[PDB]
Amino acid sequence: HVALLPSAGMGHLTPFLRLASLLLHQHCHVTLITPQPTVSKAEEDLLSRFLSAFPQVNQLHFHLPPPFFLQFASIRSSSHLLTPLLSSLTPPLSSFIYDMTLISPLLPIAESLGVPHYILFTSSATMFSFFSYFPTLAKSESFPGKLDFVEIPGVSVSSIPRSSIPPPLLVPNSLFGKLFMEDSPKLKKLHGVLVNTFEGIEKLSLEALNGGKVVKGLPPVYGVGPFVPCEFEKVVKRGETISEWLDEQPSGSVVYVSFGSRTAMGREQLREVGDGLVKSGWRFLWVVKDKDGVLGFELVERMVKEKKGLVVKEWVDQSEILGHKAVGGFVSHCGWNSVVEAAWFGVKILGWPLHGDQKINAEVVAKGGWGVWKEGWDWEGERLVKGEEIGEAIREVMNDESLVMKATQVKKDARKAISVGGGCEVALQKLMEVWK
Ligand SMILES: O=c1ccn([C@@H]2O[C@H](COP(=O)(O)OP(=O)(O)O[C@H]3O[C@H](CO)[C@@H](O)[C@H](O)[C@H]3O)[C@@H](O)[C@H]2O)c(=O)[nH]1
Repeated sequence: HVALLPSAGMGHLTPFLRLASLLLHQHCHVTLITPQPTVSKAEEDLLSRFLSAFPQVNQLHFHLPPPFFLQFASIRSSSHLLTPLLSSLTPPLSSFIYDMTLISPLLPIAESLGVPHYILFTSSATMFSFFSYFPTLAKSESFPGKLDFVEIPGVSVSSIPRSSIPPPLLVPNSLFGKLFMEDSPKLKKLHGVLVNTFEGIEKLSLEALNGGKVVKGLPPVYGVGPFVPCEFEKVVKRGETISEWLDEQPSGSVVYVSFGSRTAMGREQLREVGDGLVKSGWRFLWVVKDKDGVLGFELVERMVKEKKGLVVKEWVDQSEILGHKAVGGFVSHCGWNSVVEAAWFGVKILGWPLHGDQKINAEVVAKGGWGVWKEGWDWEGERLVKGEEIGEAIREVMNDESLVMKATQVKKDARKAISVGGGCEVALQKLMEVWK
């Protein structure tokens, strides 16, 4: 009997539900805790689709008294209500896996339950190394003053520059600066850490974390990746216009563009993207999240006259788009869920990091030889990226055939990490043994 507790946002619900499907295939009774009311509507649609596809999982509604960063506080300010709810649950609990962003309030709840508790870090193992090494960094008070490189011993990336550090982690009086300083030292009071990654993309960082090389006192970190897309996420769209447009395209020519689940780009930066998409000469599938006269007349004309581009304002099926053979490139913000998905389908990535851990995730892909990202573009809002750079970068990636070779073997390593040897297969087997 395992209990799951995802955080707000599709970036945390998607890997948690994919973790549930893999646990259910290992014959388990999984209890999915849902902090309701949920934030986004896509979270509501994925839950009911997953709960209907697996009616055997237990849904424990975590009701909170009266916006992704809004219920952030309401969960930890009311986390003392899950103690009567989780303890009044039979079959008796055997393990607990919650989100890393909830490691601060859920640790006293998990220790007072008597079960081996874990966290599920929804990002890369290299970023988890930066999260673990962060206490050791700030202790040397020459920070952020004289900090040029963050050299964590044995991680996949060489040396994390100051440019790749999340900006709020350097300024005083910052929330994530204080969140990292209290959540990271709590990692020692855990039984382990599950990360959506495999050896084919993060071999060194996984061996550095398990070898006690980042920081001392770390529990065993498990690479239960990749979290391959499942069928409960598939929406039966009555139109299905996107998949049928990709069918009439030569395989490997469409450039999929998506910046995640929020897309906080301004109206200025959105104009140059579409301006660079048509200036690259390649066909594109641009997914935009408004949360409207942004595109230009001659830009919309060239997208229709040349007959190459699709622009959608909807929650698309990214699994089918990346899995479609017509897609040969991926312009991504390097969110780790989209990275592991692109690694599963063997689609090379043009990294465009925006905030947070996306510059580190972009270097993990670039180190593997199946991704390219320009360091000069900086974070979102630092400066305007012209469409000439966008078209030039897209042409540099789609013409680079060696990226497809490395992305193909990463797909092979991903297909081998869940079947024959399977780091995901073994680690999940090694987790069922401690959950006796
Ligand atoms: O139209 C869309 C948009 C998104 N997705 C899916 O939604 C998820 C998005 O995950 P990800 O690519 O990681 O994006 P975010 O949700 O923005 O990721 C957040 O969470 C990640 C994990 O913590 C962090 O690495 C990122 O920086 C942070 O932005 C994936 O399953 C996508 O395939 C779709 O299916 N369709």
